[PDB]
Amino acid sequence: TTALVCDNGSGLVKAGFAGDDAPRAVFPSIVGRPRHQGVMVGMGQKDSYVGDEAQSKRGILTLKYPIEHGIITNWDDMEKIWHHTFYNELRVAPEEHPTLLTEAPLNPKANREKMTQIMFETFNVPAMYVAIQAVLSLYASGRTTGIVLDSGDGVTHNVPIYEGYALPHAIMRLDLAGRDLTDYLMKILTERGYSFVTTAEREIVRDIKEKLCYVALDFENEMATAASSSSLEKSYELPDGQVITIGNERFRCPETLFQPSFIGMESAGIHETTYNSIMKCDIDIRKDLYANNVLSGGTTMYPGIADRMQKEITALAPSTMKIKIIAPPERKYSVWIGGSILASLSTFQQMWISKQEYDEAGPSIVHRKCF
Amino acid sequence: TTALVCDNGSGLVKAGFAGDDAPRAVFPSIVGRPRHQGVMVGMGQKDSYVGDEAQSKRGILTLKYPIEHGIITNWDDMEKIWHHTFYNELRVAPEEHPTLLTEAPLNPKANREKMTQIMFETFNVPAMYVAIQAVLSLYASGRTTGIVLDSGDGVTHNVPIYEGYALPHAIMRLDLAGRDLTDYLMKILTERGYSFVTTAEREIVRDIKEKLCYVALDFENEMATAASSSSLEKSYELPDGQVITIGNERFRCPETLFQPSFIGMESAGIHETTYNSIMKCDIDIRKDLYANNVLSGGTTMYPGIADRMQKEITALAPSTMKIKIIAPPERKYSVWIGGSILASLSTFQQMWISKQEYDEAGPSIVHRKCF
Amino acid sequence: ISASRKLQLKTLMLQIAKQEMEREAEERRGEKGRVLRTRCQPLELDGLGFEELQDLCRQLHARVDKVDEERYDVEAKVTKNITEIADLTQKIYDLRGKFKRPTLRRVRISADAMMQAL
Amino acid sequence: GKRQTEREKKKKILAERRKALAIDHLNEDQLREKAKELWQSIHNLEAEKFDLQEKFKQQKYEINVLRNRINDNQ
Amino acid sequence: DDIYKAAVEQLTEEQKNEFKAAFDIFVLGAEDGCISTKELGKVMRMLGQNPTPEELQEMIDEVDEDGSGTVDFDEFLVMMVRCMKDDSKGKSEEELSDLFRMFDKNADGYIDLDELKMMLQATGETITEDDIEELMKDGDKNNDGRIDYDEFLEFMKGVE
Ligand SMILES: Nc1ncnc2c1ncn2[C@@H]1O[C@H](COP(=O)(O)OP(=O)(O)O)[C@@H](O)[C@H]1O
Ligand SMILES: Nc1ncnc2c1ncn2[C@@H]1O[C@H](COP(=O)(O)OP(=O)(O)O)[C@@H](O)[C@H]1O
Ligand SMILES: [Mg+2]
Ligand SMILES: [Mg+2]
Repeated sequence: TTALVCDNGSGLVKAGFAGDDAPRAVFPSIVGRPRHQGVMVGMGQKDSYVGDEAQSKRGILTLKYPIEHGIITNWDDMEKIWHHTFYNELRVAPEEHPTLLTEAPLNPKANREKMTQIMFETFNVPAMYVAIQAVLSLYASGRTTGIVLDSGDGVTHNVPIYEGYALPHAIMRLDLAGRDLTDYLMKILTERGYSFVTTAEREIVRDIKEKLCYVALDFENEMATAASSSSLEKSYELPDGQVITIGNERFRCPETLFQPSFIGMESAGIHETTYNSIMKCDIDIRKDLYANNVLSGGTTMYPGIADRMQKEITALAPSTMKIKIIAPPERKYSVWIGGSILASLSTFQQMWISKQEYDEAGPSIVHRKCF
Repeated sequence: TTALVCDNGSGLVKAGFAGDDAPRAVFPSIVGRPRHQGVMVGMGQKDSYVGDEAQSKRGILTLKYPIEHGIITNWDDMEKIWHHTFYNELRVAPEEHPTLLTEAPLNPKANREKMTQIMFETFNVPAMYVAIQAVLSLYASGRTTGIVLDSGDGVTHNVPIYEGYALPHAIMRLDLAGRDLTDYLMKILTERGYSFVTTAEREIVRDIKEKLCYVALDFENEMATAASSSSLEKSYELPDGQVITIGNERFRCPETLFQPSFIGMESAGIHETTYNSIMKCDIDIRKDLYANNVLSGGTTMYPGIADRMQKEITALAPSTMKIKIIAPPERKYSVWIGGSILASLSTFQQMWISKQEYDEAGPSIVHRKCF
Repeated sequence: ISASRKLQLKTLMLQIAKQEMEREAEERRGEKGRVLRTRCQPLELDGLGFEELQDLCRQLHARVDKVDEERYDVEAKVTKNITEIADLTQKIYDLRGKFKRPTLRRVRISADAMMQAL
Repeated sequence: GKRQTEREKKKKILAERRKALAIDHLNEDQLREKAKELWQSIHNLEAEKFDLQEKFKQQKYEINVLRNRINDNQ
Repeated sequence: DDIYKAAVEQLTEEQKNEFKAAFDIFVLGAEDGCISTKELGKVMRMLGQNPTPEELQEMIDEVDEDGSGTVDFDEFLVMMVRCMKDDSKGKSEEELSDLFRMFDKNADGYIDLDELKMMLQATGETITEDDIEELMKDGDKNNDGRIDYDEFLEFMKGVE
């Protein structure tokens, strides 16, 4: 039979059968209970709208993501999300399909063990396998080397790989991602008068960020230009009218990636954690990693980031090496495409964690040889 | 049929069919298992890369030479190296070809006996013969007398020969060679800030030594000059950029040959062990040995050694004798060229150790008349 | 340099190549047919005691077994060449699959067409 | 690669292929028929083995072109 | 080559529906008499999905190469093959390997230039600017004159 390549993510759940080009169903991972009282009788009001249904009734819900930073903080809601994904968005019972979840690097063990225990006890799948979210993104590019920066919505991690041999001592995981950029944008919008507070209006700020923000090639020059002319002010129409005008908030929101001091984080930007991740590698594979830097994940879709990052790394790196940044147009679904490719391989067909194996060793089987 | 003139050496395996000018395949003798974990599936990752393949993937391997000082310390790896040499670099099955290995003087017997046992049992050659590495280097020069200093990469030995009669009581074998010079260079580079530690970076230090180091004609004058001017500082580009500048480390690394007290060895330099080897000979053949001093081996390729050695010996020797140092441009492959010449001789064709002879007397046949 | 001329030239030469491939195949067919014909060693089957018959067929059996043994050894040798070919194929597919490894997949099914149902 | 084992497999096949024939368990003409059967079977075996040598030659082609490519990559 | 087999396999289910529907939608007649003998472009327009242009160009040129200028039932099948993916898709790479093996039946370690010389001589195609240029360019893909296996390997591939 065919395998189910699910990809929990944090912000958008992407799923679909193995062997295709794009995920079959992509929908936000939010579960929102209603918060008001409700007076109409017999309206058929449910107790929790999940997935894309709660992005249409969000006016009277309190949306809450079940995955904070890679890790899962609310297991009941995550179980509900998985149940919805299997039964309503794909309509395939899990009793007859292997599953291939994905997990960020350096995550707590208990999260992974609980994930496999749920998949084997509640949904009762035949066999499931958990894979690191960066190796798949490297599969999708058709490479076999390279250092991949997978800046998702929950957590940004940077896994270097050479000739198929991952370097476990050079993984640099940073917890700044799309959600913190949304919060920072929502916080700097208040400097013009627009106040978004409700958890429903966070979605509106996210839409503003997606449609308007861009990464500046040079930050100081853009700050000077936006403060003199008015060629940058782009307007946007809220879900009820009252258009708003975003000035130099456009390139200040995604600039937080390269200067995490804006949101008070100490660490260095995504332009310098990649160079540090390279320098921890051996001295003889640094040229190949320099030449095959891969971008993935949703948050790396800002217009103009593949040039800013290349300029920064070229500034840091030695002058002789060639710096090349691979930015495929299908960046958002790169991890899932790689997952489909991996699940479609014949050599991989014996790596699944078969159910009888789980029955013999318990949920701690995932840390064992079947990784 | 044709004979296979293999030459194990220590650092570079040189092989080729008898009767040519240069070895057919020359490649480092290193076997390196991978050391990291490896995450890509189906990449076709082998368990041990040998020969010149492991000098390209050395970034994720742990290279380890199977021959320490002439002697062989790891028989499985040496067998692997031989198998590679026969099947992939020459592509001739050994079942149909005699072999002519080479061995340093004064080596342990068990090494030679195990070598012949392997060649007769595993590879199953028709007949093999083991020859001393210095007599061949004397063949290649077209002489019949002379004292040859064969400073390889493992061990430096100095065999005097007159009129074809070797003098077994005058062989002076010293264990300082190219590898110790590489280690000493790697140890003195730390005085400028460059630290090479990994077994892969030993190859980079070896390349630095080959391309930059030279032997000073007079040591104190060079030490004084390099400490005042800056006309010696030559720069070199690492495999990733960050050029380095070598100062008076240039002629201090190969100076260890003439003053083995630098690396803590007690013995006298290669300039004085040759004179001692001559003085042990009879009083009537010392003039001929003085006039026909032969250099061979890789490590004698330093620019300016054929003058320093001549100056030193002229200082030691009596003033009347003429001191001449034969330094052919084909020094590195001198032993193998001599091996080809010896294997191509008709008079030598009945000295091979035929397999039936080995079956009758066991591996101890090599010490017998068939030397 | 015209694209049309290049297309004509490659088409004609590729068809010439295909025809020569078929010619090579049929020439090999004739080679093998003649080879089997000349392999046959006819025997004087008549006028022999039936014990001689059994003995002769046993000699045929021995030669047959030895022939199949030679074929076995050469099959093993070509099998080892096959393994080496697999290794070299792995080498080239490594060097190029670093960029084109997942090219094996199933695409273009339902997302591209079924779009307005939702 | 451990020729005792491979030769052992060969001997197992041959002794297996040692389809030894009995005395009063075959007819004289039937014995002729079996002889021709072996004749033709081995003829087909020879054709297959000749094609095998051809494909082995093609394998050597690929070996040389592949290693030459490898050298060009250096 | 694969052209006639692709025409034969056009007798199928998806392409049958495609051809029938295309005729019913935008092959009807009742025009002003302009003679849409070149309705090939009209069908390309009305397809709603244009395939790779090589199908279109080979159909435009090779069909009615005698100047028939007319599309028959069989030519309807040809156009519909041009619509769907009835292509041979680069033929068999096994055929490419076998061809290159026949080329190096001399075993030059690669298809020698004189292989191409004799093959063009057999094909008899006039030595144009494209001729010799293609051969040298493929052999000197390194631009160093050394013909290697992958050079002609990629040169011959992608074609049917
Ligand atoms: N076109 C876009 N431009 C800018 N940001 C985007 C765009 N699309 C998505 N994002 C950001 O990326 C996030 C989605 O990232 P995604 O890759 O789905 O995370 P995950 O790894 O959990 O799947 C969204 O929250 C959004 O903030
Ligand atoms: N051009 C060169 N200049 C200086 N040193 C060299 C040069 N070539 C080789 N060497 C040294 O000689 C060694 C090779 O010696 P070689 O003669 O191959 O040893 P063996 O006797 O084992 O074959 C290398 O390790 C290197 O350190
Ligand atoms: Mg992700
Ligand atoms: Mg030597």
